[PDB]
Amino acid sequence: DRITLPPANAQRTNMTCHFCIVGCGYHVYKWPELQEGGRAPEQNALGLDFRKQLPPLAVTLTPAMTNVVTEHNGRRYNIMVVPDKACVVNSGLSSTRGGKMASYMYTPTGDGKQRLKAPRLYAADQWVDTTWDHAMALYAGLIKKTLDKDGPQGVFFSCFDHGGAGGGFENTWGTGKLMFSAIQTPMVRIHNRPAYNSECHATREMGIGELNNAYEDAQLADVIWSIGNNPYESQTNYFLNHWLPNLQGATTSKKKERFPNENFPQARIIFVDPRDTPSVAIARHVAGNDRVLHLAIEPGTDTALFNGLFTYVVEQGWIDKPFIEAHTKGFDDAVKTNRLSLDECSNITGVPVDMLKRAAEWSYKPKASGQAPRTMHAYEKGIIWGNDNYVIQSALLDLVIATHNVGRRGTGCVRMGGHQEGYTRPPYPGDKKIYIDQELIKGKGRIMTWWGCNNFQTSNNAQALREAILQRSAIVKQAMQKARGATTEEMVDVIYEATQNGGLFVTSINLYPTKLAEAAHLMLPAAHPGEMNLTSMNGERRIRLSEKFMDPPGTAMADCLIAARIANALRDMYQKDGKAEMAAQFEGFDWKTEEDAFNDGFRRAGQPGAPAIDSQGGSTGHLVTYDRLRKSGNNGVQLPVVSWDESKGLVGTEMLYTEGKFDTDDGKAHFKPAPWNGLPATVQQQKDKYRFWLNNGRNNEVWQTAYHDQYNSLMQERYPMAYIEMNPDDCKQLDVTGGDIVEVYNDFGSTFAMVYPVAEIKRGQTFMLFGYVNGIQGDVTTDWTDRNIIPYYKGTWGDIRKVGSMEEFKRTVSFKSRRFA
Amino acid sequence: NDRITLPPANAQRTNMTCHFCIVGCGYHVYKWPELQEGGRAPEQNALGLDFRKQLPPLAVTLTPAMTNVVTEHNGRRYNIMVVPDKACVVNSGLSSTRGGKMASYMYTPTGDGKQRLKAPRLYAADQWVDTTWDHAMALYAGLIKKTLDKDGPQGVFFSCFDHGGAGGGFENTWGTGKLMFSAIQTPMVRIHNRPAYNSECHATREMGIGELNNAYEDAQLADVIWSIGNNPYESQTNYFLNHWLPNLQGATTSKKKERFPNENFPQARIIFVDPRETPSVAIARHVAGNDRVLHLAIEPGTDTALFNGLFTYVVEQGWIDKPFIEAHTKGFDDAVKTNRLSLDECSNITGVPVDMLKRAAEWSYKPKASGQAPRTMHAYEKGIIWGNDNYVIQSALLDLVIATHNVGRRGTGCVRMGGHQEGYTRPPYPGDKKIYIDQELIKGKGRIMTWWGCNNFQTSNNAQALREAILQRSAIVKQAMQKARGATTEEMVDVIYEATQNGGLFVTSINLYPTKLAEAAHLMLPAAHPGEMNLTSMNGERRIRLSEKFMDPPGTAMADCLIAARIANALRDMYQKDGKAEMAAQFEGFDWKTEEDAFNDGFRRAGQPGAPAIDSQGGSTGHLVTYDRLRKSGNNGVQLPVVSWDESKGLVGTEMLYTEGKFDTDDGKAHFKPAPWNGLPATVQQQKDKYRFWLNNGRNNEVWQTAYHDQYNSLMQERYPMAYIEMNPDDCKQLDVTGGDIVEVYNDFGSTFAMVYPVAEIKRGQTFMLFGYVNGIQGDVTTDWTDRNIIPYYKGTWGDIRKVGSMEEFKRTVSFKSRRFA
Amino acid sequence: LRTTLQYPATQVSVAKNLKANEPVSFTYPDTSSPCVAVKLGSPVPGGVGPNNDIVAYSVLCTHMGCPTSYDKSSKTFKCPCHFTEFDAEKAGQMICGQATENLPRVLLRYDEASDALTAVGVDGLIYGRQANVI
Amino acid sequence: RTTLQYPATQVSVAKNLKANEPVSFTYPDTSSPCVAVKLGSPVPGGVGPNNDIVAYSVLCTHMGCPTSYDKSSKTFKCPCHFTEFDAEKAGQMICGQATENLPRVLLRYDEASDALTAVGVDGLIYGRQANVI
Ligand SMILES: Nc1nc2c(c(=O)[nH]1)N[C@H]1C(S)=C(S)[C@@H](COP(=O)(O)OP(=O)(O)OC[C@H]3O[C@@H](n4cnc5c(=O)[nH]c(N)nc54)[C@H](O)[C@@H]3O)O[C@H]1N2
Ligand SMILES: Nc1nc2c(c(=O)[nH]1)N[C@H]1C(S)=C(S)[C@@H](COP(=O)(O)OP(=O)(O)OC[C@H]3O[C@@H](n4cnc5c(=O)[nH]c(N)nc54)[C@H](O)[C@@H]3O)O[C@H]1N2
Ligand code: F3S
Ligand code: F3S
Ligand code: FES
Ligand code: FES
Ligand SMILES: [Mo+4]
Ligand SMILES: [Mo+4]
Repeated sequence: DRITLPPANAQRTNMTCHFCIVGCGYHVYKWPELQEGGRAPEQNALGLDFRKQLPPLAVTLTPAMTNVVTEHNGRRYNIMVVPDKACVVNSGLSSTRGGKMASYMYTPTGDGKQRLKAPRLYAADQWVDTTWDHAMALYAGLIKKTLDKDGPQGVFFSCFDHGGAGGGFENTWGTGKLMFSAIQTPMVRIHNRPAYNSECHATREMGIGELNNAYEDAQLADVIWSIGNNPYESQTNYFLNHWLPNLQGATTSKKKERFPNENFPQARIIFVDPRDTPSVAIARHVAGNDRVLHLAIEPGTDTALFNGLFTYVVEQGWIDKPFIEAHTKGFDDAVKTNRLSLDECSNITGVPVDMLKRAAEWSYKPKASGQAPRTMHAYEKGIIWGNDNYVIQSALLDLVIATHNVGRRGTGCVRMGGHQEGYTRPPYPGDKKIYIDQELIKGKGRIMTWWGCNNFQTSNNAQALREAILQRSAIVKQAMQKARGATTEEMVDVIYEATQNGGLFVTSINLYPTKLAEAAHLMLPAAHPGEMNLTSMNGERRIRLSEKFMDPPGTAMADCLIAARIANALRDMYQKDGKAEMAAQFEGFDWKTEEDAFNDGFRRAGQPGAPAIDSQGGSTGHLVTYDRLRKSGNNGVQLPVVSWDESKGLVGTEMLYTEGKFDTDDGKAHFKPAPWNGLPATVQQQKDKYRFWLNNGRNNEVWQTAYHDQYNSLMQERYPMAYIEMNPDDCKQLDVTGGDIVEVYNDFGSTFAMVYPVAEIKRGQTFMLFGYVNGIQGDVTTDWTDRNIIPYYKGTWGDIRKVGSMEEFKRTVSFKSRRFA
Repeated sequence: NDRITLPPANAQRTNMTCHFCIVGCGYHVYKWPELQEGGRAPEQNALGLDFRKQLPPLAVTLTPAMTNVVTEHNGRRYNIMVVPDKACVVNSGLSSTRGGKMASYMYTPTGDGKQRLKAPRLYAADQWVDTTWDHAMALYAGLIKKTLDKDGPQGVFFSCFDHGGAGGGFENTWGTGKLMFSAIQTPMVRIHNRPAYNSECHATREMGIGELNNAYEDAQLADVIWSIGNNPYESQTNYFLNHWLPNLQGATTSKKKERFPNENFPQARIIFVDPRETPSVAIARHVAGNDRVLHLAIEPGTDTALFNGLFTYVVEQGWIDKPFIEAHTKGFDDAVKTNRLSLDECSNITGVPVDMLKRAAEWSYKPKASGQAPRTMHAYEKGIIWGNDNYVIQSALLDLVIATHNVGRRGTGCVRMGGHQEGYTRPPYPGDKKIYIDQELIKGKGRIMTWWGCNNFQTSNNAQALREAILQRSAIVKQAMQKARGATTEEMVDVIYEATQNGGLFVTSINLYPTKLAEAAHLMLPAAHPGEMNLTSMNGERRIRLSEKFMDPPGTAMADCLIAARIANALRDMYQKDGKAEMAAQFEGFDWKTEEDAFNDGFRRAGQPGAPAIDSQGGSTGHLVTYDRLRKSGNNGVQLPVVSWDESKGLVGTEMLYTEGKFDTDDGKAHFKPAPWNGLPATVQQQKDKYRFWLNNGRNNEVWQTAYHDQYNSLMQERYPMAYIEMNPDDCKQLDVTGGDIVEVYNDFGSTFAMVYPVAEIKRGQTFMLFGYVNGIQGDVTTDWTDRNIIPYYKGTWGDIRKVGSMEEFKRTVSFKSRRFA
Repeated sequence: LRTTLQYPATQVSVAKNLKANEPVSFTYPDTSSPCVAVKLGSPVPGGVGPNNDIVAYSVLCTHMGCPTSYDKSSKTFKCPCHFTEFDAEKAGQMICGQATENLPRVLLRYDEASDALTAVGVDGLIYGRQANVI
Repeated sequence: RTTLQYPATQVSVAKNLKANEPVSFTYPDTSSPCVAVKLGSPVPGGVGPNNDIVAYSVLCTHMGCPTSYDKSSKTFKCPCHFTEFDAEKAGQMICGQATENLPRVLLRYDEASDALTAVGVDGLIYGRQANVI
């Protein structure tokens, strides 16, 4: 069909992608419904000539990138959400996820039709609408009763701590202030992990923050490692816009101009991943087989790999002895504790000795001109959710520090990231490590709030969680429905009494009902970026403002303002009861807009008279304002900000550690021991009992829990059910083929998937889409966690049983190769 | 959207009866390729209309909601346009707001039908997943077999439609009925709208008068129309609009006079018996004038007293047909004695003034100046069918009709107005016990319960108690199933059955959509609606039509009769595998490939040589009807019973029943019955004694039923985001509520919630709440009370009302203006 | 080609000439399309002018095209043919009746510099036409 | 009017197509490259006596690079950012960066003449405001 072009004078605002870490820059064009731009280039806002065919690469523009929104005043506007060609992050690229933004904006008839737009209450064994005031009276009423009788230990949360949509500096501050400073509860987990902890404890403790470089570094590297990472699918436009140009030779002249006395061989790439992925396939396509190494490790053997590599580089002297001497502690000890021969490393990991030696030679042997290769070490959930998070990072960082691959351009040892980041919160208010799902399963807590997450789909050991929460919720449902004519006070009492008899009151604060609606008693409508202003940063710390351009559905609210509403409701109740001390805990939420939360949190960190604030913006965050970010555009500024003035704008920081001052007591990077212990017993027990490694993770097309995707007809046609990639010989043995349904099960749970034969999958290994709306992978993940309560989500084994042939999947779903050749 | 794609001159056109109400308005479906369009010139589009200039008023019913673009299984996209048939005698080109949405409610992947069931769904491991048809059948047949083997049919429960139109019809009631009654042979069956296997019209049928005994033309020929417990502008819209209003306007006077040259015809008049003043009353007064309309605004539940007072009076005045009584009735003298009630006592009970009672009788029953009795058509619906003792009210009403000879004469009738269309063909119900199914389920009976084309979570009486029990029992099964690991079908059947021995219940739903039932169900099967399948049904004058297939169903969705065949064949195969030949034979006779096969097996076999016992609204001449013959008849179809068929005359049917005074009884006479006046039932009176407001309930013109399609329609959801309750303004002031506040409505039976809708004409201490809705379920406050045949008094409940608060968004976005026209 | 109709810009009057709840009849976007504008006296959704209270509509009923009457007192349009009513204060929402579309809204520009009210488009499809602009 | 005026462009006759040997053509103008192929086994929107002839725009719906037709896998592959589309599933994106399936060229198959004619497009071709410029 056809597209309505933006008029030359259409309104244009800046929007960062809602979704992944990379934080691609976009423009939103908004104009009245019945107006349209001309085809001539100066008569539309795109500046493109639609009077004749456009050349390739000229535009990213499909109908899915357009919509028509209806504002609260009833006025209808065209919108068009398209990538910004001048943004340095993406240079005009759009992934398939961010490309759907316009479709996932709220409209009454489109993909956002089922957005929450009113408070919802489960009462009298049914979902109904309720008023905001009533919702707040019930929720604040229960929180007050709980604080008064049980203390904060009775009030539980699982809340986002991320950036982008359903996070960001405003939102993490508002929620954090509410949970930690006002309620003061320690009973808080994070959207992606079941305790209040870091993904990167070991690296941070060693002195190296996990976002320590620029995306430009990937362009300057001689070698890139991708460790536990599938970046074409999970950090698409970083891979496309920065990594692949390096592999293609497009950045060679830049390297040579920066470093006139240094050789730059063709760039090479090394993947550490048990599974062969789309990312490996494309790297081989672009660079050739001889420039790519896939270290197809046995699951969970990363620590053995890095200790072998570290041992080898030290034996070869392919280290930076002056750097070690001047800027590190603990090297000699780590050499002893982490000793592992290449033979033993090979035997454990399954990687041939020759491939281990080649990886080390490409990465760490000095170049002919004398300098060490610039090797950027990138890692994500294959080790963060790997076999003992803390230990793997200890082992990896040891190898990086010894080879001076932090602080030089074209280097880094960095997370690839998941969501964007946008953390500003008060300190966590205890010193205990608390496994929240286990406490809920054991019957603790009076009230649980899921806030911008859906652990029904995403917890580890998820089936046990669902079973418990459904049971405890039903106790409350049964008690509430016996009420007749109950006032708020009476109903709060009924609920509290049920929670003394095993019940749990459950609230969800979300864009959509989700699966949580099967258990929740109360749901509150939130707003996403574009319905609200929002700040957050990408995987090179580049902070941008996403600008409001439309209204939220109904009475949906920015999460920081929901937090303020709850706090003010609690304050008012305490004031009414003459409890001045408790009322004072709830001060400081006089917020009318999300910029008020940015001012109160991010911009107050480290300032005179401010309380303790842990912020990714640091003490110079006050230099950032929305107006200054707006002026910076979608290029924003890399944090930390160094300076601001009118003439220069915001000026930031490209790379960390360039002078070798690390984030430790003595300014030195600290080596750590990395013991190799095998798989944890809980995991090994499943592996001993069951046949298949149940690897799990991302698909390029699907975003997270498919909260928008579940409503997208193209998405549902392609992926009607979660899929499991399986080795063809394994499939033959089980008499399955593409589009059959299997049950996947072990001691922890059972789930279901559509079979997806993939040639490159190893016998006895599988890969299932995580987090989905039709067949939840997490049911088979174990309860095992590392010392800081980080789950080994990637570490579980199970059996597979044929259910049968799903005719419609066979007729409608492609089971062709997603790995490009 | 400021434009419509016209159907090309040569677009495909099929016939479709409205999916929804009884009236069964005729429509055409135009279907053509997506990228083609008709021309504006009248001979270049299929409508024959001139779009080169503004069309005059009344020329067309055509909006964007009456169009869509569908995608077939082969991927080809087609424009569709679903518009009323100007030449259909039922509607004469009228479309209600409900049927006008049909094109919008056809399945598309991106539109209002996006969430249609299109695959079997299984709740296992504490989650909804897809499953295969074969696996769903192995589980479902597995559990039914196990239950039959160990407990017998008494373990196997159903609540199934028995109606016509969408989610019903002659093919579908036959398929389901053969399965439940001939194959499974379970008596544990209720109907979509009542909790036992019973008739809405036992008393009338026993007295010899089938409840659809006239033609819609009779409403045009009447002197007087009574609308009893009925809101026809809202609930039978185009019958009211196309037949009643023309009579009140004087458009049919010449027809009356030409048919009956020696008979006076005064201006037509209309009498409503309804505690509540409705939009129908408002419109009648607008059209005819106040002086032609009587609103008998009876006290709730006093119908029987009203009709006994009227009967007493007409007999005392001699405004009866003594020769008809003598020749064609039994029991008159006894009824005069048992039903005696003076006008004063009638007035005291009903609250209706004596002068209005006398006026109603004089308009209706006093002979005209030319000598003949008035032709008074008595129409009734759920205000008495769900009234205070269904059996007794009909006894009282029919007595008045029979004595005044207001059946069998043109312009008369004592008829249901109907709800859904009708389309019943089934084997006899297989026991002789009256079984209150919801009560049995609540008490813990049954192993497996299937909801089939209904949603009793929204529509049962005493619905809260039902939900509470079904959620509880379903959760027992969930808990047990989720402990399984690697269970084969046989193993999981065992796990489930053992949970049902421990209080559990396995729950299946066969439906277009998940519905609220998804909160309890373990298995959901996807069905198809008219247009994705062929379907037959009749309207409220027995006019049978064929609705033609024109598109594919979504995914693997199936016609209900074919789902029944799939189940039967799965059970037959299991029994055959286990060498149980007798049990396998119970499941024979479902070798069906198309829905016409079910029409042939059921409707067309009734009364035929070698056929089993079949209870069919088509009767023994149903075999004369075929799909090809119906197609030739068009949207005018034929009124049942069919009299004859030949090529030259087509199907010939029957306009009015009882025109020779041969009634459906042992002796061919209509039988008078006693009608005791007993007051409100005690269960109801107990709530009235404790609580302030009458909780009347029923239909809204815009909303269809449980809003299974409407809940996905943005215009519907904007207008009615929550169920509303009509309340008297002085009552609102006292409770400090206004339009768009949320209240809780409650009594001993339950609690629910609604948005307040002040309405001037609502009486103090009375209210009216939308029934069946997706946001605030009215039925929570209805009692368990039923009449002798287990018919609920759904209109009989009292409760209190408590303010929750002001819902600001409702105040900003929802009109609380008068729905009653002036 | 282009996705939008070419609507005329039709002057209605100037805002200060309209009296509260006294409707103005006009045709738009052609002489076969009767419309009403009214200054409602209190702000509403799509309302223009200094008090955000001036609205306009097509008066042809969206059921079968009978011209509706404007009830100044209830701020409603009422169809005499099959008794549909539409709420002028809720962007043409059907209160009750047999239509399947709200009453089409005539989009008004209010120009503070001149005080002019100009009709410039229609939201919704007017009865009896294939497109709003014939 | 709501519809574009698409040309009717002759491609070839069905019996001249060999199984899995693609034919290149332009439609609906010379700047719009397309491929038609007789797949040899029935599929979706397949025409001809064996319901197996399909056609597509070959411009990638991500950013317009021309895709190559892999005759062996019956897929279209984009070399720019690695999207692939299934010719046997009406252009379904198997994996990649696009937000629209590959546009299908609608083919009339005329038994009386054996002709295959391109008569419309389902989906919007890359790089244009409407399929017909
Ligand atoms: N398309 C898309 N992109 C996303 C997301 C999404 O939902 N969709 N989610 C975002 C989020 S929140 C995150 S956290 C990231 C995740 O980004 P990634 O971590 O890149 O993705 P995953 O698929 O979770 O896992 C990465 C790889 O870990 C490998 N792996 C498994 N076990 C091991 C092991 O023991 N050792 C090692 N070395 N590798 C192993 C798997 O084979 C897999 O290829 O993606 C983000 N980007
Ligand atoms: N718009 C619309 N039309 C529908 C339906 C729908 O959902 N939407 N549903 C269809 C169905 S299945 C049905 S069964 C019918 C229902 O058609 P109706 O029975 O006409 O509609 P109801 O609103 O249920 O009730 C009719 C009237 O009964 C009155 N009533 C209440 N109590 C009493 C009483 O004690 N005595 C008397 N005499 N009257 C009383 C109420 O005031 C109400 O006006 O409508 C059908 N048509
Ligand atoms: S478009 Fe969005 S999903 Fe990631 S690759 Fe770019 S931020
Ligand atoms: S359009 Fe349909 S809802 Fe009834 S009034 Fe006519 S059958
Ligand atoms: S033409 Fe207006 S209600 Fe029918
Ligand atoms: S242009 Fe084809 S994948 Fe980007
Ligand atoms: Mo993550
Ligand atoms: Mo009914």
